[PDB]
Amino acid sequence: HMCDAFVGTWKLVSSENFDDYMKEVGVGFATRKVAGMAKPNMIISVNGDVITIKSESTFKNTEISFILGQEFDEVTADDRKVKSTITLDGGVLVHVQKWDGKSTTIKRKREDDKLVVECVMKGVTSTRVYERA
Ligand SMILES: O=C1c2ccc(O)cc2O[C@@H]1C1CCCCC1
Repeated sequence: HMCDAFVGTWKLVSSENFDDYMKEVGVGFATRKVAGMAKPNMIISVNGDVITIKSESTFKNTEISFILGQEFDEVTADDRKVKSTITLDGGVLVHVQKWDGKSTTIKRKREDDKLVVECVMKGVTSTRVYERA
């Protein structure tokens, strides 16, 4: 019953500061514009110890599967090749991505009926709110 409150299908309903977050990450202009326009659905499932997170939008469809605490290699939607580790910290899913001596963290947390995503790169934070589909 690891991650029960995260499991399901979630749809983006608001975003703040995402363009600036993507700039900080190094995403180029055209990708920022199309990715920032996206209205992704986040689909989270669990089977045993394996968690799967799918993101589907008109921009890109991606899928990761992982075990908490166990690093994996990821190609991100913006085509970075990163080494990722996802853990549960005090009920928050914490996703750290490392590449080229850089690091960014994506936190997913349940707050009321929402799933709130906080993306942090250095001093720039973007907050994205998802609701159940
Ligand atoms: O993994 C990510 C993620 C997941 C959910 C969300 O709402 C925002 C997110 O931003 C990142 C990256 C997406 C693709 C573009 C670069 C940033």
